Amino acid sequence: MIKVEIKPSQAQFTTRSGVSRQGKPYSLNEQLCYVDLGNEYPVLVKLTLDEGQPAYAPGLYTVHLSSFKVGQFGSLMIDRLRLVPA
Amino acid sequence: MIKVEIKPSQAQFTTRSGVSRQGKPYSLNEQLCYVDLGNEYPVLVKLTLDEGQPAYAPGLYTVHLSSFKVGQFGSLMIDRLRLVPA
Repeated sequence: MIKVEIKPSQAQFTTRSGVSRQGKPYSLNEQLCYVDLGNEYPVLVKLTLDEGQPAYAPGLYTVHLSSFKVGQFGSLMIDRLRLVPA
Repeated sequence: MIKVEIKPSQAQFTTRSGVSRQGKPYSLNEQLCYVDLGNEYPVLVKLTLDEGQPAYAPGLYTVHLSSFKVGQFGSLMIDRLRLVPA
């Protein structure tokens, strides 16, 4: 299990916006977190939230299986990092 | 934890080869496996092995932390799926 932490300073999201190729509006909500990759300190990672989801509250989390998909070359990839409480 | 299984029929690797942009030879060893992504059946996934590593033997495995890296846009990505015995 991957340990992910939302620090107190990371409790909000920001929103970026634009227009798709054929005219549709979009909005993306982004939140920061720390992921422990086994180095001397955790590293900073950007999360893009799913539609209608609030920012994750401060605390400890692990990664949900729905984060993964098989990519177009047949290898496993991360689609979007989706979290669940630890 | 991600459940990965090497079936008896997947106990070997194949090798692809070529030459890099500035003349260096390379060889890549590839092995297949099944990864349970929570659908009705596990899905087929291609693994690229690291230099000097044998094919994983048949059995159950989970994913090592070294599989992950922060990508050039700041989000988490899979570098290469690296496995450890379950």
